Order: sequence, then C-alpha cells, then structure tokens
Amino acid sequence: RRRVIGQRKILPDPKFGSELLAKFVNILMVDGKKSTAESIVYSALETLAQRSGKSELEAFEVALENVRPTVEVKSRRVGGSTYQVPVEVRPVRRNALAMRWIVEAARKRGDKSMALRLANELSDAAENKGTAVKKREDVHRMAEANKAFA
Amino acid sequence: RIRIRLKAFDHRLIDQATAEIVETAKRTGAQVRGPIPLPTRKERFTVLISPHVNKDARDQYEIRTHLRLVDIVEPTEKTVDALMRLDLAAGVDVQISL
Amino acid sequence: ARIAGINIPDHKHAVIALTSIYGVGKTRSKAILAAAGIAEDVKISELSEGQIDTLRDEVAKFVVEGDLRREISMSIKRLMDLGCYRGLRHRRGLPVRGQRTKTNARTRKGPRK
Amino acid sequence: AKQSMKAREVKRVALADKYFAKRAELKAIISDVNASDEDRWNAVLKLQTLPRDSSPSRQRNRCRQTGRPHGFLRKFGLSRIKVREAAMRGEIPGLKKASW
Amino acid sequence: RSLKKGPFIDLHLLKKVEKAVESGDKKPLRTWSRRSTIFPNMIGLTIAVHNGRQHVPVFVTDEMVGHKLGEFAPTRTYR
RNA sequence: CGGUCCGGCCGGGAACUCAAAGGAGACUGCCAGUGAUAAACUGGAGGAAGGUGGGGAUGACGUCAAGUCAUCAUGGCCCUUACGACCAGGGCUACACACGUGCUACAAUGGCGCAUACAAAGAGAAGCGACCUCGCGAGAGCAAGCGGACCUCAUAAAGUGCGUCGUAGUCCGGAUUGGAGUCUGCAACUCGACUCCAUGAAGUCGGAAUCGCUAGUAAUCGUGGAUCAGAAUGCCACGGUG
Repeated sequence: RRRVIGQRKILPDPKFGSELLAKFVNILMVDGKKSTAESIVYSALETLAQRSGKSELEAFEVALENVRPTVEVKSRRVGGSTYQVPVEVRPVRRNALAMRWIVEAARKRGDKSMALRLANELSDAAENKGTAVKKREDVHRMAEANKAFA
Repeated sequence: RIRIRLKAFDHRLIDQATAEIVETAKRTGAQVRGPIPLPTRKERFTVLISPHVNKDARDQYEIRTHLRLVDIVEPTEKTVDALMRLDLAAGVDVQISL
Repeated sequence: ARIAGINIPDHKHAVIALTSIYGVGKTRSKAILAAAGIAEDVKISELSEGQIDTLRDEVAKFVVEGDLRREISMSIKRLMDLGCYRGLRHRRGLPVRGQRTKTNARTRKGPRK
Repeated sequence: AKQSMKAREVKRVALADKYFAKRAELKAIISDVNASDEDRWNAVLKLQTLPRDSSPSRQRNRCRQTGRPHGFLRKFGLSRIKVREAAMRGEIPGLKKASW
Repeated sequence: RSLKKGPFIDLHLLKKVEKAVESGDKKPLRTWSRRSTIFPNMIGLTIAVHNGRQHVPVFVTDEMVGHKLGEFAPTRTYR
C-alpha cells in the first residue's frame, strides 16, 4: 500500500547521554510515570557486583554487544498456501529486542525488589545462561532447518 | 456612583447597544472611561439529536451570556438621566446598580 | 505461642504476621501497643512478668473464637423459625442481598460440573 | 403519557404551598440529637404527618409541549427532539445551529 | 432496632379481631396491606393475604407476632 | 511611575500575560527540479504557518418501499360506563436453564503514613456552605463569604523524598456475615443509601482461541456536572504523567 512514514529516534537519557538507556527506560515504563524507571535501572552497581558482574564497562553492555538477534518466526503465505518461515529482524530493533526479553523476565519473576530482580537478570545474562540468550538460540536453531522461503 | 447591567445573548447586539448608551452619555456631557467587556459566560450540552434511537446521532450545542456594567465614577446627576429611560436594540435587558 | 494455653515460648512478632489467629483480629493489634507505650518492632524478648500477657486478654476487647460463635448464635435461631422470610431464605439454596437470579448466581446457589 | 400525570402534579404543587413552600427548613426547630428527651414542638409534627397527597417526591418535569417524561431539557421546558426544530424555526432566543 | 424509635402503624386491622373470632366456618378475614405489623393479641387467627394474583390463608403464630404480615406470605410465582 | 499595615494592599496603568475589539495574512504567487518550457506535482525562500493547511458546514439525477404512529398532525378500522383511571396491595431486579461484554485483584516498578510541587474546567440564594463544635465516623449544630477573576463545594492525585512489610496461597486483595450507629421519606418487609467495631473464603497475572490500538495514539491518575427527596459502576465535559 501507500506510506512511507515519519519516524522518531527519541531523546538521550539526561544523566548519561545514552539513547540506548533511554529506549531501555521506555520499555521499562509502566503506568506512564517514567521517572520511576530511572530509579530501577542503572541505580546501583553494588547489586551486580553481588553476583557475576565484572567492572562497570560491562554494567549495561551485557544487553548490547553480548548478543546479536537476526530472525523472528511465525508463518507467511507463498502462492496459494501458508508455511512456517523465519523473517529478517529490522536493523534498529536489532539492538532493542533483547531489552523486552530482560524486562519481561525480571517483571514476571516472583522475588520482591524490582531493582534487584533487574540486576539479577543482568547477572544471568553476563553468564550467558537461559533467559533472553536461549530466546535468540531457539529461533536460530529453527532457521537452520527452514531455508527454502524468505 | 452608578453601574448599568446591560446583558444579551449575542456579541454584536451588545456592541450596537454600547454604541447607543455610551454615545448618549458623551452627547449629554458625562465624564466616562472605556467600558469593560467582562469574561463571557457559557452554557453547553451534547445530546442524542435523532427522533428514535440511531445511537451515532449525538451532537454538541452551546449558548453565551454577555454582560457589561458601563460604570460611572462621577456623582453628576443631569449627565446620566438621559440613559435610564433610553431605548436599546431589541432583546437586551437592563438593571441599575451601585 | 504464649498468647494461647499454658505454653511459654513467646519469641514472635507482636503485630507482623499475627493476624486472624488466637482471637487476634487484623487492626486493633497495632493500636493496643501504641496506647500501652510499647514499641511493636523486633521479636518480643523484654516484656516479661505480665507486661504483654495482660494486653492479650483485651486485644480481643470483645468475645473471640468459640465464645464469639456463641455470641453470633444469640440471634441466629430466628433463622430456624422457618415461617419467617430470613429463615426461609436460609433453609433454601439462595442469597438474601446483593445477588440476581441468572447473572453471577452460581457462587451462592451451587456450582456447575 | 396519560394527560392526568401533569394535571395532578400542578394540584400537588398548589398543595405543597401550605406544607413545604418556605417551610422545608421548618424541621430545624424540632430536630435534635437528644433534647433532654423532653417534648415541646409537637405542634409542628401534627401538620408534617397530616398530608399524604403532597410529598418531596412523585414529580416528573416533562416537556411543556409533550407529556413525555424522558429526553427533557429543564431550562427550556422542551425536549432533545424539539429544540433543534425550534432553533431552526426561530422560536427561541439565544440558541442557533451551525455557523457559529 | 427498627426504623425510628416510633413505629409507623394503623389500627384498621386490629379493630376487626373481636368479630373475626366468631366467623364460624366462613372463609377467613381478607387484607391487602402487607407492610402492617402483627400485634401479640392477633395470635390464633386465620387471615387471607395477597400473593400477587390471588389471596392465600396464613395462621397467626408465636413466630409471626412482633413482625410484619408480608414477611410470612409468598410474593412470587413458579411455586 | 508614586505610597509601602509592608500586602496589588492603595494612588495609578494597559506592559509578557489575562479579558475584549480592530487591521493585516496565503495566491501555486515566488525560486529550483520534473512534465507536451501545456496542465500539474515535490521541495525550498519568506512567514506564526500552507499547497483538498486543520476544524465547522451545504447534499445534482439516482439508492435502502431506509427509520417512527412508544413524541405529533391527519384519513381509515376499533373503542367511548370502556382498552376511561384514582385508591389499598402490588408488577417491570422473573427463572429448576445457555451466552456475551466490561470492571478490579493476584501484589513489593506493591501497600501505607509523614514530609513535598503544579492544576484546569465546572457547579451553587429557603443554594454551595467556610472558621468553630460533638463523635473514630456516617452526619448534626454554630455561623461568614459568593452570583462569577477579593467565596463555598475543594490541602489536585498519580508522582518526588524516607522508613517499613517480604510468596505466606500474605497487614495484600475480595465475596459473605454478627453487633452498633448516621440519613431522606406515607412508607426503608418483598423493597434504599452511608459509617464504625467483630469475621474475613477466592485470587500463582490465566489454555486452545478471539478482540482492539499507529503519536500526544496506547496506557495511567485526579477534578467537575446532568438525571437527582434519598438512592448507578452508566453518561457529557476539564486537566496532569506519557
């Protein structure tokens, strides 16, 4: 169809000058309050240095350069019929997709302090185990047995 | 001192009445200032405006009450007697106050 | 639980997690200690020789437990007169206020499957 | 709407004129939280328990051109299915449609 | 603990009892007001009360006295 | 610019504002690229800003014999002691029975108290009802201000700060319930609202499947009013966070 649309790249964070931290607090934004999210993420290092977090240069990069998503699953129509087909992840959600996989895994966990649930979820990404890193692997293992369509 | 509560439901009717009472005041030699316009007061509603059901047919209506006071500061009596029995544009109401 | 029977172990919280047990309610348990000039924080260790046992009688500023079910029963045998409207609604599988006949009714009439 | 519903209400308003009109605060000389449990104002209550056909209820504003109770606009005395006719027929001051 | 310290009452039915105790085998004394209270000296009498389409008989007992008449009689159908 | 109960409180004034009015302003005209240097388009310059700017608003012949006699006029058919309609009861929240649609929790980016900041638009004279009083309270008295920018309803809330509870089917969160009170009304059975002690069941954020939203849009919290004796969660409007 028509359009061709205008797009937004959002303001950087007012303490660190990071637009990646800004997109993280936007995915961490519930009930529209937005100041609450600043007090949950990057509000302590003493809770990452409590588990697997090694030096501050990795206190956020464990969600950025530690992973590379490429594809998403579901079905697509080709000619007269529908098939299961892996689709090419878009190049600006590429670096902001794992943010939902970390925020959801912490938000839905039953373990009290949310600022500590998030630091513990970042520690469990710094070991490269289970949550978020297997949600990347599961669809790549699927796409290594599904190649005929794009 | 006197004030004259000149009220109407239309923004031109009150200007065409101001152009009669303030001109009568100046031509009768009254010492007068520029009269205040006052903040407009409103009444509004949105209702189902179709004769039988047809629930999409909800429409907005509004009506506006305009008031001026004229306000005479000077105690002179002969200069303002020409205003109290004066005829103004049809549909306006007048009441005299302090 | 020194609050009940002849037992003497009392190293518990006096307002936290002390709710709906031993005749304790849910809100008077806080006010009775403040009005006695007692701090409610930290597990009890320094309130010996009747200093909190004296208040556990009146926390509990009315009849509790098996003597409260006795008290509620002083007007309940009216429901066993059966000719009376409230009693007839109590022998039947029905509500008596704030519920309708087919919209959200199974929670008092009885479940399906 | 049966025509008796307004024809009876006008007679009830004329009857409230001896019991409630400038007398709806008259309870303020017999109401008390205790009064030492005495009785000295029953001269008011003998007349407040007298009427039955007049009351602070049983009234419906209706339209001054149709006996219909619902769809009414109090300050005009007309309906939501009559003011759009009147405002285009030029029968009411201050009110108009469109422009504005 | 009833609504106000003074009860709202009318003696229009109590005034019939000294004649309703000599009715013989005739059909019982019939009434339409159901909000009416039943006084203790109305005990041992049969009364016919409106069910919403007919009138049905009730006998005044030590469970009915001190309460309203309508609390002892049916008001709806499907029974 | 003067006074300086030190306060727009006054003398006074029309300055961002605010409340009001008047005059300009936008035409593809100006410039480039495109295209029969035709028509016409996308951008750029100016400018507060365009290119059916945005919002209101008119309905060519032809459609759906569109909708409504439960809102009227008026012909026909019917009634006219009746299908008239006033009383004492009352019906319209039926029901042994199937299904939608919407709200709020399950908590700890939560719950609570104290400290802490900004409203906006409405409504209101036998009205809204301040300061003050009794009671934990519903609420009842005492008694000003205000008819619209020196009042009342009415400390804006979510938020910001700090301490604290911590999966226990929990002070969370909710159905049901005993006792005692507060209120308008012939009337508070069937068949009303509100407050406080006493009791507190479920609830693990939901499975196939199905539904909706594209930027100040989704989501989130608060203010107000109409109907309105007393009584909806519904409804028509106004702001904050985003």
